[PDB]
Parts: sequence; C-alpha cells; structure tokens
Amino acid sequence: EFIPHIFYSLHQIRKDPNNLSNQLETLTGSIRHRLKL
Amino acid sequence: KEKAIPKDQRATTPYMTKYERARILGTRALQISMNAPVFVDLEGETDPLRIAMKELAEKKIPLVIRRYLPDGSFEDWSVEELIVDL
Amino acid sequence: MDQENERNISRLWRAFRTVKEMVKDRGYFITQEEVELPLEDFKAKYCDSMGRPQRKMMSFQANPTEESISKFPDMGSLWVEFCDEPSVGVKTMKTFVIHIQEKNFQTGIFVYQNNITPSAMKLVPSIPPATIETFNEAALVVNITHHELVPKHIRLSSDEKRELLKRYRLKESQLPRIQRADPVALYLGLKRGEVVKIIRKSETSGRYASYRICM
Amino acid sequence: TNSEDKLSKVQLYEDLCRYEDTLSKLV
Amino acid sequence: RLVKALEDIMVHYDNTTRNSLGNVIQFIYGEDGMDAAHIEKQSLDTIGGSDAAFEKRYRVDLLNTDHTLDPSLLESGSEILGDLKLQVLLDEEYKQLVKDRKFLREVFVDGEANWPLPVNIRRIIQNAQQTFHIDHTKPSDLTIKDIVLGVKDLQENLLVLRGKNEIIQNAQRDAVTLFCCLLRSRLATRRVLQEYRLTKQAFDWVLSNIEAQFLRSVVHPGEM
Repeated sequence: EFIPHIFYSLHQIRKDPNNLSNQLETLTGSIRHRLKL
Repeated sequence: KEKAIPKDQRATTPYMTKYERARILGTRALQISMNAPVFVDLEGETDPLRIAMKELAEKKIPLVIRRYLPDGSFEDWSVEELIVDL
Repeated sequence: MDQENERNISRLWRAFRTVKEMVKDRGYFITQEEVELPLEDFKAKYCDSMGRPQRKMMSFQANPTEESISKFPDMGSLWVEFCDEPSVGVKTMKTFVIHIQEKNFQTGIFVYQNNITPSAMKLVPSIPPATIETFNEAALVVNITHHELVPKHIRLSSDEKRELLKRYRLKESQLPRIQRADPVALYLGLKRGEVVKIIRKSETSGRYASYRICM
Repeated sequence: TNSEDKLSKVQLYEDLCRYEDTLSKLV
Repeated sequence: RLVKALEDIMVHYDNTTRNSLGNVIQFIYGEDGMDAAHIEKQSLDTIGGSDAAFEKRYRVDLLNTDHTLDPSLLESGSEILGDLKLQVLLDEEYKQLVKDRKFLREVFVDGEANWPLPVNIRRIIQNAQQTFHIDHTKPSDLTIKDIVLGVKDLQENLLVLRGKNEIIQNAQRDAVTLFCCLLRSRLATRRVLQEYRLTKQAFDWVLSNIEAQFLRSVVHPGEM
C-alpha cells in the first residue's frame, strides 16, 4: 500500500513545515520512495 | 577421434591467454605477409601486424585453437568464441 | 611406595590412553568416558594389592561402528593384548598367534615392553589374511596425531579412489607418495596401495586438501 | 507494441504521469 | 643448482601443477590459482578488535532501540522498522560473520590481519564515491534485500575451477574461502549505509567492477 502513506506524509508536511530541514528531507525521500514503488 | 571432447563437456577457461593471443597474431601476420586474402576493410595500413590486430578486433580470424590435456585428450575452441580482454 | 612404581604406572596409563585413542581413530567404537578414565580408577581396577600393574587383564576386543562398516564392508573386529614379560619369547608369540587365529580375528595389536626375539617375529606374516602389528611401549606414551604440525588425515574407500583417479585423469604412479614406516601410516595402519587425504591450513586460501598414496 | 498504446489511451495513466511530474516539481 | 632442479614445472589446463613425467606437484598452483602480480596487501577487519567494537560495527537490529538504523540514512527507514523477514536476513548475516571470526582466528593464531589477496576493494569503493559525486548529506535509495542478495550473488559468480562433479566444487570453494571472507567483511549492510553512503547505481558499479577485476587475476595456463 502506498496511498494512505502518501496521504499521511502529505499531511504532516502541510501541518508542520517548522520541522528542521532534516525531517523535511527525510520525509520527502520517503514520498519519493513510495511513488518510486 | 576418441580423444576429442564433446562441446557440451568443455571444462576449460572461456578466456584466451596472452600466449594464445601472441601465437594467433604471429600466425596471422605471417600469412598476411605471404599474400593471403584479408577479411576486413583495410584503411591505409601497410603493416601485417596491424591488419592482424584489426581482424582480431572484429573477430574475423578463421582459426581454431586445440588445447592439450595432460592425459592426451584435447579441446577445440574457435577464435571467434574466445573472450579477449582489452 | 618407591617413586619408580608410580612413574611406571603413570607411563603405562598414558600408553593405555594413547592406544585407546588410536583404536578410536581407526574407525572403531569407543566411548568418550572410557578415553577420559582418571588414573585413580585405573589404579583401583588394574593394580593388585601390591600395586603391580596387571597388564594381562587389559586385553580387549573392539568392533567397528555402523559408519565404518558402511564405508568399509570388509572391516572386522580387532583384538589388543599386552605382554608382561620384559622380552617376548617364541612360545608367547605362538600362543598369541594361535589365540588370534582361533578367534578368527582379522587384525591384532601386540604391545611389548622392551624387546622381541627374532624367532618370535618370524611368525608375524605367517597368518593371512590376518595382520599382526607391534608397538613398542616407549613410543606410545605421547599421541603423535595431537601435535600442532600434524594435519588431519583421512582414509579413502575404493569408490572414492576410483572417482578421484578418473576426475583428475591420473595413473596411481603420479600422485605424491607416503612410506609404510611413516609414523602416521603406522597409526592409521595403512597397507600398500591405499590413498590418504590431507586437510591443511593455508595463508592463501584458508583450507587446502592434498592426497597421497601408500607405497 | 500495441499494449503500451492501449495503456496510454486510458485517462488514469496520464493521471499518474502528471502526478509524478507534480511531485518532481515539488521535490 | 636451484634453476636446474625446478626447470620443468608448468601450469596445465587442468589447473594442476605437474612435471615432464606427469606427476602432480600441487593440485592447484599456490592453493588458490592466482597470478603472483595481481596480489596486494589487504587487512581482514573481522579478526582484530574486542567483542564490543565488533558488535557495534557489524550488528544491526530492527527491534531493539540499542542497535537500530537511523532513519535519516535509509530512504525507506521509517517503514522497514519492525519488519520480520529483514531481521531474519540480518541474523543470518551476523551468524555468518561470527563463524568467519572463529575460522579466521583458527587459521592465524597470531591474530595478524594484513595478508596479500587479489582485488583492492578500498580503491574500487573510493572510485565509486569519486565518480558519482555521492553526497553523504542525503538519504540513499538502497534496500536491505538488494544489498544482501547482491553480495551473495557476487560470491556465487567467482570462478577459478569449472568442473561439474562434487570434487571440483569442493576444491573451488576451498580456493575462494578467504576472499569470500574479506568480501563479506567489507560489504556489510551497516558499513554500506553508514560509512560509504553508496546509492543503487554506485553499488551495482562496485559489484560489477569487483567481479571483472577478480576474473582477470587467475593464472594463465602455460606459465613456466
């Protein structure tokens, strides 16, 4: 399953941009992983 | 003809040694220098060794290497099917 | 209790343990507890009231395991007997030979203390297909196979010998050879024309296997 | 060879395509 | 006297070493069948070091907080945590490393680590890092399955002897044992993801280059 994970990661992006760049980069990598699969 | 090994039961390396390479180049250079037909598109070369290398590059030398096992049997490998490192 | 008594007792116990190790290594069935018998039990059993070592009660018969029989169908029972006399006479050797023959044993081990008369050893090869092998007591105190420089040897069956000989495409006179008087050959009891495999360590590949033939 | 032509004919293929493009722009 | 004694010894096409009469002197030249000019000094990292350093360096655990992978290293670090097959694979790998440590300490009782061997793996990895401009500050897109299976397959594709009966198989594994030990030592999962930070492209390049450089180190039949 990639759909709910994409949804959720999307929402903690749009909820907390104030996270340090580390979390943003890691989470974007996670979304790139899910759409790659 | 009992010595010859069937093609399926060939258990020698599929790469060609430096000794086989030198022997093949020497034989081909001699044959070219004795006015043998050339199988490739010669382009401005006048040295039999270089034409031998050129023919080797496109894998067009029509020779076969026979490899002698210690007991006396032998294994036949065409020059076309031998992998040459570069 | 003079010191020489317990010195000789300890050396004899050492030789007994070494002989048991050898018999186990020849493919026979020997328990680990029997190999590790402490010297106190040895003194309790194989010594009289005066502490004299009663060698004559140590003779025993051993039989091959299931695995050895499967690998070597021809292998049979073995008998081992000690001799009390400082020198073995002709009559004692004849009695031992007759005992082995009537027991119909394929091989026997005769351990002597100091010396054997030439007429006694005249009878050694006179009982085919039985084999008689002698081991001087002073040479069995320490197990040779337990040294660091001695690699591990294994014996090969007829089928394994044939398969190796075919696969390497060889005739038996081109393999490396090992003599009969070689101590490990006596230990394993190799006859003429038998192939022994060697496993060894190597700086370049870790493990390496060689082969040799008994000539 | 006609398989990919048939696959490109249905809209949701284009949908996944520009969805991938949009995430590429976002990253 | 020396040269006259040894003048008639030659590597044959059976890979054995014999003489003019045909008697076998060695069943393999050098016991690994390698050319003497394709061999450099390399260090086996499994032998030395205390048990704590070994455990920290090579052990990875997806269920215990002590020995987890930091999710900033692996691109899929978030989802993999808590899985079951992955930890089974990692456990098999760690058991293999433990057995390798035992065996290597059995061979070299002095505890020395530097021995001559073929293929300089350090230079191959450094070339992979230099060529692809790998940035360590970003997550990598590798997969534990891919790393483990790739290393095992590369071991499966190292050949010096090409027989078909069991004898030649045993001889070939005996030949390539120590090199497989070094290869397992350098390409461990934690070392790849945490020390090198290789991507998928660089990993494939390294595996292909290692296989190619190994296959060109065997000794050529006919050498005196």
